[PDB]
Amino acid sequence: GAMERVLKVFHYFENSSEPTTWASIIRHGDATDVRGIIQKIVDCHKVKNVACYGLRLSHLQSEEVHWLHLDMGVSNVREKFELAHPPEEWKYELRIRYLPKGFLNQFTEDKPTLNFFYQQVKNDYMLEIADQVDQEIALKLGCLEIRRSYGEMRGNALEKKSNYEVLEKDVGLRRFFPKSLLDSVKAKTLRKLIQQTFRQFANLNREESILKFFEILSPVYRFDKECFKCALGSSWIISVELAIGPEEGISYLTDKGANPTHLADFNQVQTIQYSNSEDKDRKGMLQLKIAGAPEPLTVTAPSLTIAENMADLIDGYCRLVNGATQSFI
Amino acid sequence: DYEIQRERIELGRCIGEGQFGDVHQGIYMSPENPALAVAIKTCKNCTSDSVREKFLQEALTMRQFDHPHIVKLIGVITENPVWIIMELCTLGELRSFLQVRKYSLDLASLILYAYQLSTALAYLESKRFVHRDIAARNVLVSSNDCVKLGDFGLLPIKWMAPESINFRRFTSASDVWMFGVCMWEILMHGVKPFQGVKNNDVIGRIENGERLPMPPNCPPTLYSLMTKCWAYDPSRRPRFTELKAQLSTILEEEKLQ
Ligand SMILES: CN[C@@H]1C[C@H]2O[C@@](C)([C@@H]1OC)n1c3ccccc3c3c4c(c5c6c(n2c5c31)CCCC6)C(=O)NC4
Repeated sequence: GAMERVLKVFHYFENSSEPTTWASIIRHGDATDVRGIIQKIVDCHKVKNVACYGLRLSHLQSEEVHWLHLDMGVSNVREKFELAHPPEEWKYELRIRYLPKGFLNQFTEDKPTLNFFYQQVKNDYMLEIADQVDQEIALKLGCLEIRRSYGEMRGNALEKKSNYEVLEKDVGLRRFFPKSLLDSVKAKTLRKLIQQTFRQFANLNREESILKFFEILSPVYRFDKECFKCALGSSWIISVELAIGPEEGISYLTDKGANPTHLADFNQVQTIQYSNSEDKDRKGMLQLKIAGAPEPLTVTAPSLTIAENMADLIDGYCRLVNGATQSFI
Repeated sequence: DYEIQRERIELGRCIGEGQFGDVHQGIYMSPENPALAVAIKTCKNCTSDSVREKFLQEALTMRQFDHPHIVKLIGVITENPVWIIMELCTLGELRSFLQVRKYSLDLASLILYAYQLSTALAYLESKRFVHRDIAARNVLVSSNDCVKLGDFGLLPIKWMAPESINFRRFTSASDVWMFGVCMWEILMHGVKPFQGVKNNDVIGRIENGERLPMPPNCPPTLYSLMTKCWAYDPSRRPRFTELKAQLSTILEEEKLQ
């Protein structure tokens, strides 16, 4: 390596400041690769479920996402993407990606991870679906974040004017609610609405807020799996939507929402390979060898990147469901 | 430049515990004139860029302040182990000062400290700086007739404004809240607010309109002044600048026999 420079690693560990600037500054003195990065950050917050974390590197003016292999070096990852577009244009982001066979009730015994998964999922929701979600769902969730964030106030503190005033004037309600929720109705009505729908969640501790936050979020937001338009077969090729998740392993969708067809679980995987598909075109092959089955499970993805992502994903789950630190690619 | 050569500092006895590292008393051979008596703040986790970055900040903010009742920053030794050299308040912590001298200190002196404290705090608001922990235990005594505010680094539930407990907001107005408790501690001769009261109850009591009693022998105008600092609604509390002038006539009143 040449420079040598900073690398700001944006994370979802709560730091009582501003969730946009939650990041670890990881200087030259650590580590040498990616499995390095993660281990430094997770250990600061004494994480149990280390298997579940991954590093995402995305350009902040495009939607394409790059999951970084565990062993791929620090400098040579930087020196394949970063060095083409002025370095201050990439977002390094630590994320939970590989979920256990019952994540909520497991993250429970691991405070640091539960808050992390909460924050991450909360941020997706606030960034993607909060504005065209059913508005009282938006109400229930924001109140729940208030209830969580300020664990020390009695459940009827917002009843007092000066307390609501603190949330409205100083911290800003946009921190809990989507722009549309606040602009839709009069401010005095907004005040009454918040206090009232708060009444049902007034009594809950931090965990219970989080759990009910998920409970209320799950029937309207996908966060328990990832889905991929792709193809299957090594000669005859069929378009399918792939669901990859803890509760149905690797499955396909048709479409939707018929009981998804389970293909393979994560313990049944042996190897993972990916190519530039040649043939030709910049598409990506993916090939899974599965215990018992003779011919491998081929997957044709629209781009190389998508396969490199699908790989990381099954790669991540194979590691977790086994007990391995060595990848399966 | 506030940089000091370690040769010119003799480290002495230890005098406090912060949460970066111990506070020491020492000697500083300036060529200014003779051997100055300093307090030396030290750091335990010097072997890390992050801790140092912040530890040094304390010194770097303190630079911006120059005031008769805020401990001066004399300088910094920026090499491991990092030290912040500042002036020694020889007569020590206010609580211990008052306790020892319960029956030898007049009301006027007590009101004097409160006032000096408020010049400090008014000074700081004029600089937009929020203390976050005004309390007797953070006040050092330089002389009989002179106290100074110390710190300045980033839970004291019994001292905190409701909004600091509820929503973790710290402002000038929360400062004024803590200053009130502080005057109370002074006027009670370093006796802690809510002794025998669990933190979690204290929060409820205050929530219910309850306040600290009027300390015996405290003069009513002043206790009236403290109660204003404990308005629940932050906007109803006086600014430090008005406390200052209030405390001034209150003192001149007591002094004027
Ligand atoms: C009971 N409170 C402690 C008393 C002690 O040590 C602390 C940790 C605390 O004083 C604010 N301390 C500081 C903490 C952070 C920045 C500056 C100081 C500080 C300072 C002093 C000091 C003293 C004592 N303590 C001092 C100081 C006790 C004995 C007399 C002097 C001091 O004299 N100048 C800065």
